[PDB]
Amino acid sequence: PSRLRKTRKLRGHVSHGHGRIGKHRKHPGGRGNAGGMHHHRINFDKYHPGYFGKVGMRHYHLKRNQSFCPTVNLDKLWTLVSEQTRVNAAKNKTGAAPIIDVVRSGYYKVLGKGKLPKQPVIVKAKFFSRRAEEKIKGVGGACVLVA
Amino acid sequence: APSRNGMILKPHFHKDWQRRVATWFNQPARKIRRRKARQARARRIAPRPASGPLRPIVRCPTVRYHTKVRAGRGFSLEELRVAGIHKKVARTIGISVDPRRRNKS
Amino acid sequence: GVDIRHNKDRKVRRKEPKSQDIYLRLLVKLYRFLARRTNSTFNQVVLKRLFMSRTNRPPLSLSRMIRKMKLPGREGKTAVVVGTITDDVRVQEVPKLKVCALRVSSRARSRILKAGGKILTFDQLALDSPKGCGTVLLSGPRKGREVYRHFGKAPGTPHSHTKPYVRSKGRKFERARGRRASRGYKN
Amino acid sequence: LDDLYGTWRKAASLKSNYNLPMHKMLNTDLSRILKSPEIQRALRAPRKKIH
RNA sequence: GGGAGCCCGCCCCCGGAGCCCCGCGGACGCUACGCCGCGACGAGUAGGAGGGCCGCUGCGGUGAGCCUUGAAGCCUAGGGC
RNA sequence: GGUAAGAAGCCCGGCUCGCUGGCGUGAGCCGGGCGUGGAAUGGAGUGCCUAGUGGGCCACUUUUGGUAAGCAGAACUGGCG
RNA sequence: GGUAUAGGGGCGAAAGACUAAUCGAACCAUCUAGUAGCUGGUUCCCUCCGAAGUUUCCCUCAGGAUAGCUGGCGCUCUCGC
RNA sequence: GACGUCGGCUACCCACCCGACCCGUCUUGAAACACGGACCAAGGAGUCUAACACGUGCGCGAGUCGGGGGCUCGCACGAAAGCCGCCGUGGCGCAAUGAAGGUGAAGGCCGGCGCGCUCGCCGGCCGAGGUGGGAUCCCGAGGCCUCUCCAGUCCGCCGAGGGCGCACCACCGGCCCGUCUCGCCCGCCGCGCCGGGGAGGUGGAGCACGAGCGCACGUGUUAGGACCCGAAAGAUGGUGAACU
RNA sequence: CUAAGGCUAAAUACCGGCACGAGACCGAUAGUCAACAAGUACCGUAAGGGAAAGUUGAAAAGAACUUUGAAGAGAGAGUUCAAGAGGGCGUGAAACCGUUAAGAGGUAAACGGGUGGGGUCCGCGCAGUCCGCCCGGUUCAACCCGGCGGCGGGUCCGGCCGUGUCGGCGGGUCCCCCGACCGGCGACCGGCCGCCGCCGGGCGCAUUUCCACCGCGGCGGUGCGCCGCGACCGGCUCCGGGAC
Ligand SMILES: [Mg+2]
Ligand SMILES: [Mg+2]
Ligand SMILES: [Mg+2]
Ligand SMILES: [Mg+2]
Ligand SMILES: [Mg+2]
Ligand SMILES: [Mg+2]
Ligand SMILES: [Mg+2]
Ligand SMILES: [Mg+2]
Ligand SMILES: [Mg+2]
Ligand SMILES: [Mg+2]
Ligand SMILES: [Mg+2]
Ligand SMILES: [Mg+2]
Ligand SMILES: [Mg+2]
Ligand SMILES: [Mg+2]
Ligand SMILES: [Mg+2]
Ligand SMILES: [Mg+2]
Ligand SMILES: [Mg+2]
Repeated sequence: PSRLRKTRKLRGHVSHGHGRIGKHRKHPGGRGNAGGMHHHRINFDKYHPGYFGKVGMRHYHLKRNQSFCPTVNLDKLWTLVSEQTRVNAAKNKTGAAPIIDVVRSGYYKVLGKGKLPKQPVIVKAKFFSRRAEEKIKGVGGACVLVA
Repeated sequence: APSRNGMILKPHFHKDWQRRVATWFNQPARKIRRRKARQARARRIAPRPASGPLRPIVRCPTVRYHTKVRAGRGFSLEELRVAGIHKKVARTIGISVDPRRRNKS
Repeated sequence: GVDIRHNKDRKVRRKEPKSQDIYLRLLVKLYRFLARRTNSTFNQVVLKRLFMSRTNRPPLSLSRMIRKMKLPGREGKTAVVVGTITDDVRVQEVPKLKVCALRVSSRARSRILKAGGKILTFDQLALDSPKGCGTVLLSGPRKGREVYRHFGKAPGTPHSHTKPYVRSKGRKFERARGRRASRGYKN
Repeated sequence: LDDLYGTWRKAASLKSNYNLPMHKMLNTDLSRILKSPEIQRALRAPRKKIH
């Protein structure tokens, strides 16, 4: 809504809010990102460190499908299964240890962040980390690798 | 000119982009025309399915997905031979057939 | 002629909510009466937090509220939140709590009611505890938003850990001259 | 109408995931709340003597 | 509640005590985005912010709106805010 | 022109040390006891965006070049802008 | 009178002369609303706050970036309770 | 005082006293012998798209979404609106760190097994550490009283003092990835130029019980014609020797 | 996978052409240059450049006829609601011009503050003494009978209604029956009580109610204009005394 904008309040003012000493010219400093090395160097060096220069190796034909590996933490692992499955745990006096498949929910890598409740689980994943496996073994479960 | 920590942006508007602006006011008319054509085609083949020929079961490459199952282009010749359907006859009964698909598994 | 600076005479604090919704206005009127009449400062704090904006009352997680209520002494007290109570999925055991909040998520509401707790609104709080006796006032993390990671000492400054405004993070977008000891210098 | 939107304790049953919005405040009548005995018992004596 | 005081009992309710306080109900005041009382202060270019029941055009609602017993527009040494 | 004029300060008891040491130091952790720390005036602290400006000039005082200048150039303060 | 030489080309007993009132590079249309750190202009009212011509860097000196001066939006607390 | 008399601040004309130089702009400095300006009417200059950042409002919320597509109408209102195993392909967020091969966020206490070796292995317990300041809440002696002395459960205000301590700030610890130094051990399908673990510094846009997503509004910076008007130029294609 | 051979509709694009529909778009200096005999008039040798310009009236009913003038032009008459619409004719502003009425005029005109004089009409008035309550000097309220409607209440008096728990598991979330407690929550009734209002009957006149007056008697806001006086307060400038 142009009604609520600033241009309506500037009617009658000569400079239109751009000063009368230094007028509003086309491009006093240049167009775009001009002058990153000269006359605009301080802004680039104090707000965008590492802008200039080249680092690392090139990868000509990079495909994101190969590097696709979603991760899930042990902090939220029972959320992938229904709540009644977790309710049917520490119960039945058998040690059921229901199987949790993370590839079904859309995860390949299992990370060890978070606290795992004291209940045996069967976790099947493409990859495992050392801490996650340690937590699962300490709780009383087992890690299963799936291709 | 930069001013106190803004993003470094590189808009791609240095060509004569206003010459080749594509509006989408045709979208509802396009949808209506597509629906009318779909209904007419369905009416033309009264008992045949409106979707078309049956599609095979296909698993996706690119390990990213690696698990989803979608519809294929057509059944391979080995599948037709096992099922006992001639490749030339199959297309006349509503079965999609393509000869490029291999059979590894 | 008196020499007094007028640059800091008008205080900027809010006097009324900027929202135009009418239920918040009714709650504001009720707590205006309660604060201007009752000597309790709890009503004053509730009024001021009702005047606040969306970012000034961040949502309170279920786990944080449970942990705060876990402290000794504050047993059997009503939780008072001027923000939104949000469900926490990485916690399993939820005790029974009495909570007062403007908004409660459907998951959080279901989990609280399942455990046997009570959920109340501020108009019910006024009827139950007009002076706010036996209540614990809580709030969400004010610095939880991602904007504060960009605030503070500027990037490219020695002993600064501020996230810069980058279009996309990657190998060849940053971390070069200005950040590499091999490329010019680093801070 | 109940089949279109549902109540607070039931789903819409015609919209896949939708429930009626919750009320920010239940006792909307401010006059009843203000003169309720519980509130009136915890109020100071007003000062309405104009000086 | 008991024991008593410089013979016992009452020592009562505002649908009426009639009021400078009435805890029994409460404006002439309550468009609570309203109303009311105290104090201090009042320069301004560049610039910033807020309020306009200031003005123009068109659209959705609303004035059982105005109008050939006279609309817009225009003129006025007329009456005002 | 810097500091000090107390609670973030003092007085005791006990633990820790891959540091330093003849015993000792030195630092860090816990428990306990003691409150107006010169005068006078102010309510303070903190976080985001942010326009305009980036030609100045004059005067008391100190002062550089120049014979001098309504000349050129500095310091403090106050003004015009 | 007819004919030939056409624009970085022609023609010139040579003046940078002539080439349709234009020639140290003709006219017409388009690219083209070419660019300008450079001039000029920039449209209603009231209220509140209110500047700088200074540091550093820039082929920087009629300009920018950056600190400084300004405004707005808040928040955290204390209280002539 | 009331049939040629009253009131009319503002506007019509005139007079008197004081004040009083023509506006806009560049400018340290304008009434300037600085520039534009005979007069009147109409038109006339900060817009739109896209990308960001912050603030604000709304809905949902560890989720959020409608891009595109499909099903309902023959379009008056409609090219709207409603719906979707499309409710999520996919984007954003929920995990970061290295150039990469890759790795990837919790510890503490208690008893035992090796020599508790600040090192390894077994069972149970507590589950985001601690210090200081911390709005609010909890306990609270006692006081203030009440027509007389005592007893006295109750409705109160103040309440010294003692605590649980939001959010946030400062500090001390802990964890994750890269790197440096000193080192002692663990496992196997293949005992190897195998893989894993420790302590002490350091580098990171990290973790340390979350806060984003979508829509709308405002401001600021840009790419675009980019507030409006203004060149000396350059290029492409054509027309002219009726003057000379 | 099998190149150096070939064919093929659909989902796609469409500022030209043919025929339609629509609009939060502009409304004759706008919108296409062109609302009209517009790529027309006109300009240049040519490539090319390129306008301005809508509106009488419902109906021409477009002013017969008489008169002055050579005529253009007038004076009468007539049409029309209106020519105070007369063929570039709807409405007809400003700059500018003529005339009429008023005022004024040797420091160019013009302007701000304060008065005065003269006009223009406005509002009174043939006094405007302004009212609105209380008090003094033709029927019904008071009180009963009947009817109608409404309000509030609790023994929850009875049922429905309705919130939380308990019981019958009787049909993770969604429903049925009785019983108990509690929030009996404005979610409804049927009776009871008290009250209010209306209608119809009584109630005939020390009560009751309309009109007009003599009281300016009590209260409130005011006076048509010009005024004057008294006392009290607040803030100032002075004067006359006495006493330390
Ligand atoms: Mg299909
Ligand atoms: Mg200036
Ligand atoms: Mg020469
Ligand atoms: Mg331009
Ligand atoms: Mg320059
Ligand atoms: Mg201010
Ligand atoms: Mg000021
Ligand atoms: Mg200049
Ligand atoms: Mg000059
Ligand atoms: Mg001037
Ligand atoms: Mg001139
Ligand atoms: Mg105009
Ligand atoms: Mg910005
Ligand atoms: Mg130009
Ligand atoms: Mg060139
Ligand atoms: Mg035109
Ligand atoms: Mg006319």
